[PDB]
Amino acid sequence: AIENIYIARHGYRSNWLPKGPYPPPPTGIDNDVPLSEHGVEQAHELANYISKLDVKPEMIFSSPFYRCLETSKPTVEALKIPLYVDRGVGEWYKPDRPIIPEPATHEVMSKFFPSMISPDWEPSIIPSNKGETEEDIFERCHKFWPVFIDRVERKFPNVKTIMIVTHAATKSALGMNLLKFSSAKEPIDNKGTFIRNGSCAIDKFELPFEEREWKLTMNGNTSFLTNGEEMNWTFMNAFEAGSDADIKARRAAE
Repeated sequence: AIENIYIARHGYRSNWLPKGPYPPPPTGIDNDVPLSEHGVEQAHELANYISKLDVKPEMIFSSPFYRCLETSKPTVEALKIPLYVDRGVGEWYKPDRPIIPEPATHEVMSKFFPSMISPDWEPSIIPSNKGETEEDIFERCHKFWPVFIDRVERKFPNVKTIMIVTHAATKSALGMNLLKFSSAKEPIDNKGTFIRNGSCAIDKFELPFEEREWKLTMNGNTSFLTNGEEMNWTFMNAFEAGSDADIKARRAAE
């Protein structure tokens, strides 16, 4: 039944501000930062773009992290579709990270997005609370797809098109798994073309799941954003995406 899958990254994070002021994570959870004002604007531009599509998403599955729910919100409001949280598309944290964050529960997070998140959706898979090597997150996403698609197609037989709102690392690991590559540290062709993971960038893939084949018809589209592509990242980068280290490197050199 599923034949269209969009995958977008959350918008501009508040810890990307050159000098702040930096808000605390609303949930108190480490790394659970909100969008900056600019990120919210991106999120609205994403919604407007999606609302003009011929084939719109019929449901959203978002990471449990605040920034993804916040990026999802304006699209949910534009399209009035259901949104579920699946921890299986949550953020990537390396094993040696000092803190390995664990996202808020439905009860906590819903206080922040009242009535936006449909309950009764268990995790398709739970990212290790001890972190993941590059290899680990890739395998996590590989295991994710069959469990996820089976649950969706079974519970929602008539849904053809869905959207996932997630993080740069999870987005490209997910996409490269759909395309059946053995890792995310490699191009998808001969030109050395990588999946593009700008903030609020959005991929589209077009069609027994495991046997199915997909084509990437949209690669990290950001043409609908006023300021285009910002903070692109791949697994070839050394830092966690959107981390303070990642952004410091960029500004030091620009």
